[PDB]
Amino acid sequence: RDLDSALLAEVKDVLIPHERVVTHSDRVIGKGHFGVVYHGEYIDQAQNRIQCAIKSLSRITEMQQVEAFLREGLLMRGLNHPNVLALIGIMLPPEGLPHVLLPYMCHGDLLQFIRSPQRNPTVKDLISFGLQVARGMEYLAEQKFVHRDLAARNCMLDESFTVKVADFGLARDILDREYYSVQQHRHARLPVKWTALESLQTYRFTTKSDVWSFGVLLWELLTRGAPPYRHIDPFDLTHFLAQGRRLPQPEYCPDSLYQVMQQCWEADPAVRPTFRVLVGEVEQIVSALLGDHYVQLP
Ligand SMILES: Nc1ncnc2c1ncn2[C@@H]1O[C@H](COP(=O)(O)OP(=O)(O)NP(=O)(O)O)[C@@H](O)[C@H]1O
Ligand SMILES: [Mg+2]
Repeated sequence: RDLDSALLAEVKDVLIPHERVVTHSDRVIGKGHFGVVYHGEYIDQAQNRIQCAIKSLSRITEMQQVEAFLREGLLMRGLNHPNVLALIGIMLPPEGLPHVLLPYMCHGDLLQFIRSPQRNPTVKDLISFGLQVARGMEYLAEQKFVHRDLAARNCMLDESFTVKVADFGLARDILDREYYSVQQHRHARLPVKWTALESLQTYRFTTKSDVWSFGVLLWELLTRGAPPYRHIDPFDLTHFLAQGRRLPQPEYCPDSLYQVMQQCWEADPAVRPTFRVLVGEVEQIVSALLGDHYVQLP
C-alpha cells in the first residue's frame, strides 16, 4: 500500500513526512462526516515545532482515491485568503490513512459561537459573519473549488474572530452519496438539509449548489443555529422543495437579506447569484442597516 515514487515527487510540495508530525491520538477534538480531528504538532521548515489540528480521513481508502486526494491537496496547498482555512499539508503514516494538517482555530466554529448562551449577538454582528463567509467562498469559487459541505459548523474562528471557511476538498461528486442520501429518512446525515435540490438528485455539486448551501448558512446565522427543516422527514424534503417551499424568514432577518436567501434557493442554478455578486449585495445590506436588534436563541 505504498505510493509510486513518481507521485510522491509530483505532490512533494504538500506531503509532510510522518516523522515530522505528532498526532495526540488521546486528545480528540471531535469526529465528523469525513474523519476524526485531533490535537497535534509538526516541525516547520525553520525546525520550530507548531501546534495544529490533524484530521485523519476515514473515507479515502482505495489507492486511486488516495492519489486523487493528494493531487487535489496539492491544489489546495496554494490557496491563500483571509477567510479560507489554510492547508498546512498532508501526512501518510506508513500503514494507514491520509491525515490533513490544519491551523488550530482557538475559537471553534460559527455554529457554536452563535449558540453560546454567554453571548448576545446582534443582527448586524450575524450578517457581518455571513459577509466573511461569502468572501471566503468567492475566493474558492474563483479558484475552481466546490465546497460540497458548506454549513455554519465548517466556518472556523481564529484568535481575532476572523471566519475561516474549512472542510472543502473532502466530499466528492458521487463517491460520498451516503452523506447526501434521503433514503435513510430520519437516519439521513446533516448535509442533506444544506444541499441544493439538483445535487440531492445527482450527487453532482457546483459553485451554484454551494450558493444554495450559503443561503441555508445565512438562515442558520439569523436564527442563531436553528436546525433547518426541523419537522420535515428528509424523505419528504425533495418534494417540499419541488413544491417551492423554503425555509421561513427568521424573526429579525431584514427583508433585503431574506430576498438574498431566496435567490440562493432558486430551483434553477443558473438564476442563483455568484458569490461575487453575493459579496456585493451583503456588503450593501450591512451598510444600509437601520437600528440593530439582539437575536434570541431558538
Ligand atoms: N482546525 C481546527 N481547529 C480546531 N478545531 C477544529 C478544527 N477543524 C475541526 N475542528 C473541530 O473538530 C471537530 C470535528 O470536526 P469535523 O470532523 O470537521 O466535524 P463537523 O465540523 O462537526 N462536521 P463536518 O465537517 O461536516 O464533517 C469539530 O468540533 C470541529 O469544530
Ligand atoms: Mg467540519
